[PDB]
Amino acid sequence: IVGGYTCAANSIPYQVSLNSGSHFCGGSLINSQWVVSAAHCYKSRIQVRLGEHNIDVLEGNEQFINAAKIITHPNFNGNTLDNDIMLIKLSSPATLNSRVATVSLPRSCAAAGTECLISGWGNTKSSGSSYPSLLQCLKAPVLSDSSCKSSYPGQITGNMICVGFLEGGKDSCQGDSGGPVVCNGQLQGIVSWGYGCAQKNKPGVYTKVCNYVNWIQQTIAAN
Amino acid sequence: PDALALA
Ligand SMILES: [Ca+2]
Repeated sequence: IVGGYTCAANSIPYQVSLNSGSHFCGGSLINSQWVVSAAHCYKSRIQVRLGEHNIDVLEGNEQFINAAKIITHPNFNGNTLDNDIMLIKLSSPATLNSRVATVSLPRSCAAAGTECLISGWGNTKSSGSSYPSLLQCLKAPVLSDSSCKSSYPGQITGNMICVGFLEGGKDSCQGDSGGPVVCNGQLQGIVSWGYGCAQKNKPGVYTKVCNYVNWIQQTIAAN
Repeated sequence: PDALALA
């Protein structure tokens, strides 16, 4: 996250870290047994780390559970990043408490201008690399279709929304991928792609979760 | 660090 702030410890209880020797992507807990992330974060073996704040130190509230099943969307397109969504089933249920909780799925898509909260442990520098140990937060609005499509001509599908600032300086970056965008208590976006990070006129592009509730539900019921 | 595999 570029141009964010350090989140209060355990103030984003649905945030998870996907680990394969080290942190590589974020995710969101939507059920005690299921985590939603981005398909381009796919890896064969994944350990899901809940209850994290400082990923470099054991604090005592963590629950590390390995992924039992990893299901990428059947229509994910690696070229366009359409349908950039993946579901991970935990080998054992997470225990829900003050530090580990689920985030609601959207009841409807969000209005333009809706204030959201984005979080992750991705790169924090606009020039160079710097991965934080402490979870970062960023408040950003959902941009209209117009501003989103004018920013990326012919590259925005109906399964994508832009969230951020056209002036740059504030955005999600590498390492935040798969992470949550929560607006009014509902998971509206998944960190997906963009042209770089925090560049002017190039806001982050996110998977539009409100189109996938049926797929999520059907998949969880089937597995 | 802490918790293991299998799987
Ligand atoms: Ca920790």
